[PDB]
Amino acid sequence: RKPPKGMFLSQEDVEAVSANATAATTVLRQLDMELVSVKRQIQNIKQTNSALKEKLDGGIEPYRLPEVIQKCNARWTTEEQLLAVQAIRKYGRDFQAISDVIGNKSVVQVKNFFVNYRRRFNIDEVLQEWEAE
Amino acid sequence: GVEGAAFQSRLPHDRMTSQEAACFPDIISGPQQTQKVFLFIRNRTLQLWLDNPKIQLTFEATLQQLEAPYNSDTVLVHRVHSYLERHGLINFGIYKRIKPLPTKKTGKVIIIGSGVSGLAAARQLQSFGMDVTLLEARDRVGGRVATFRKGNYVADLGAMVVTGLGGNPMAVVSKQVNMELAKIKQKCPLYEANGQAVPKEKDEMVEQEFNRLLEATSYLSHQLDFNVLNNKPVSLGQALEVVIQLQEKHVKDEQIEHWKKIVKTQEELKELLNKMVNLKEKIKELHQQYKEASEVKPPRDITAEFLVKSKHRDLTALCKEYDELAETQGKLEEKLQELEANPPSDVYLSSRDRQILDWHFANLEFANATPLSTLSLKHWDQDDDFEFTGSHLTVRNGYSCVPVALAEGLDIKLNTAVRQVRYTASGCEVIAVNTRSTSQTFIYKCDAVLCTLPLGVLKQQPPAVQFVPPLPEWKTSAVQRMGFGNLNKVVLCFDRVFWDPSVNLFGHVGSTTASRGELFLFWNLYKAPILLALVAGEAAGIMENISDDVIVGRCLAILKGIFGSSAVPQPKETVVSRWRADPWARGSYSYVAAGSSGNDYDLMAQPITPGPSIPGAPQPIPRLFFAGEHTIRNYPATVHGALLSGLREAGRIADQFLGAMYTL
Amino acid sequence: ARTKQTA
Ligand SMILES: Cc1cc2c(cc1C)N(C[C@H](O)[C@H](O)[C@H](O)COP(=O)(O)OP(=O)(O)OC[C@H]1O[C@@H](n3cnc4c(N)ncnc43)[C@H](O)[C@@H]1O)c1[nH]c(=O)[nH]c(=O)c1N2
Ligand SMILES: [Cl-]
Ligand SMILES: [Cl-]
Repeated sequence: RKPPKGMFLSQEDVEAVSANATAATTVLRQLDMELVSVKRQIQNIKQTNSALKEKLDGGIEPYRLPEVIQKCNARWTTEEQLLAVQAIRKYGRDFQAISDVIGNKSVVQVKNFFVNYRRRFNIDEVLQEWEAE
Repeated sequence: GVEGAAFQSRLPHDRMTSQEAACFPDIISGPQQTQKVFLFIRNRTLQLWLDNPKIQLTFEATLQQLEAPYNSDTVLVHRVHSYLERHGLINFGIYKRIKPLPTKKTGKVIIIGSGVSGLAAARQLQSFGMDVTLLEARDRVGGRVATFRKGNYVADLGAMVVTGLGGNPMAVVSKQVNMELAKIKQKCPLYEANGQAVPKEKDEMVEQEFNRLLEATSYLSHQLDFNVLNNKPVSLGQALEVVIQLQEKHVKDEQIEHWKKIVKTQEELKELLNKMVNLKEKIKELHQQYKEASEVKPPRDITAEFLVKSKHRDLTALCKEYDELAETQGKLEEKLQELEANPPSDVYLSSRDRQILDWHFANLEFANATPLSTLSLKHWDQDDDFEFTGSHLTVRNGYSCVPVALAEGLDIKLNTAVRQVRYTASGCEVIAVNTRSTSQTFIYKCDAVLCTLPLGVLKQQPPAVQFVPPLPEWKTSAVQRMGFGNLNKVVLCFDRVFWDPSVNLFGHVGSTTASRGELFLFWNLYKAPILLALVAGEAAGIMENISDDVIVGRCLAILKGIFGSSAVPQPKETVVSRWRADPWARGSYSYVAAGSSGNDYDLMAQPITPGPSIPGAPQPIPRLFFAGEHTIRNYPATVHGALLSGLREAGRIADQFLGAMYTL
Repeated sequence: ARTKQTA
């Protein structure tokens, strides 16, 4: 019902190798060629990747900053509120980013700000400005 | 017990055969109970004969050994007994006759050839009361059973192995004739051209592949129906090539997809590195911007402070992104190191692998006495299911003891080459000449002729033996279609043993495919120090043109490379067979050629019935009969096969000319 | 008829 294990014999392939007197040799050749054109394609990309790796020498170590490392404070200073308004203008609803910019405010505190100061700080109007970009 | 008797006679113990059905139509069409009574009687009679084949088993002596109720129906026993006797299932070969032969004979039969098939038929016919004379062209009997005898040296140039005793009629013969049968040790080491052994690992790897390749051709035949190509029957050789080519294709296909997985991944790397390089630039530029914003010293307005803080955050985010991409870079980088370290197989078979495989092909070419490109793909192994059980043996005292023993008491005209066979409604006449002086002519008149000429001879063009009237197309076409192979032997006689004595056979691996069968196997099987070399496949036919000296030279070279140059002495005696050139053989034995089938063997077996002499005269009796290895589909190309064909024709001839009493 | 030297 089936070929022996590891052995491969399909109807389609058999017909191909016996289409003509040289069919077999032609099939094997067209594969020997495909193998060569792929090996040269490998070394080509290997050399292209080697150059790209050399460009990433040092990584991003000279561009790394020390962490903020500070405790979260419940009180809002005028300075902090003003930072938020600008953060809302630049990030919209990315509470995480906004909180990172302010430094000493959690994610929830930011969400609360959006509601607690919605009118006074024209938050709705500031939000539509971000949408225009 | 009785079941072993049926098995030893190639009969189903619990069922009636077609042959039995024909002679006992009353019983087979009757109730199951009666059929069982027949089967027991048959099996028991067989058992009695098999238990002691040195003496004739008479009907009287049979009824004696049977108990009730079986021994009640005397006619049924008598019928079964005669049936077995007539078909040579009992009382065949060389046995002590209890009833001396009646001096008065009935009918006259001329048998062409005194090989095993002819000899077996003669004994039977003589035993039935017929006048029998055999005509042999050679100066000896046995035909293809040819034993070389010089001093203590004994070596078979023809048939040599008894292929299992289980169900083999030769087992009976071996108890009737002193045959020093010796088991063949299966162990066969191989030696490459350079003379160095093949390690157990390879030997097994290639052998397993060999069997796997054959099984593959079977699949290719039965399941894919690849049996005709360009309006030509596909040969086993063609099939093997295609299978091998396809295995080379798979190796190349796996290679391609492996290197394609590498590029795909390497292209994932290309894209990732391009991202990383651009992100590193983004990060560099942003870092500068932060530093510039960081310059503006405190205290500052809120926008300046926002600028610092925002750029700080944006940079942190981008630095996180780069770290995740660098995380992915390390994963792909090692994934590529794993694939590059895991290549698939480089080749399907190396040059050495191919040479060893060619030895297995040569071995198969030896078995079938023909190049694999001539064997029918669909039928080359048609007789497989009939192989005997037990270990293969050799005739240590030379196989010729068999024909010589069978010749005892027979009228054999040696050096008598049959030239013409004339057969008509009233009888036959065979024209033969003296091989020593061809002008001296002989005429033999008879009621029937049993032709046992080898297939090679029947194929001869222009013909060596003329039939008048010519054989009909159905017969000649079979003759043309059937394959008649070739295989030769080189007998090397020495004064001392320089080989491993516990090793019956060892092989030599040829350098090229073309020469695979050239002295590819050596036999060590006799009392005296003798080495027998085989020449199979395409080599057999080509080497017949090469002289003995050159052949022996090549043999010595091979053996030297294996046992050391200063260990192989010059042979004291040498013989080389040339079966194809032999005018009385013209080959070794038949093979199932592409375009042929097991049915041609049946056609070869059919007798010929001449037309009437007088127009409007009743249908004549068959006059021309055929026996011989090439006329038995289940056991062709063997001694047992020949033997059985002879017994078959003797029964048919006797039934025809002496009448059958057991049919009524 | 395959290989021969077997059982
Ligand atoms: C090298 C080799 C190796 C093997 C084998 C053969 C050979 C040649 N075989 C096959 C076996 O030898 C063969 O099947 C039988 O011996 C032949 O039986 P026949 O009676 O059919 O033909 P066979 O050819 O023996 O008889 C025909 C007779 O007709 C005679 N004849 C030819 N022309 C004539 C003419 N014009 N007039 C009168 N007579 C004529 C011939 O001389 C011959 O005597 C074998 N078997 C086996 O069981 N196991 C084995 O090991 C082998 N291996
Ligand atoms: Cl010979
Ligand atoms: Cl017919």
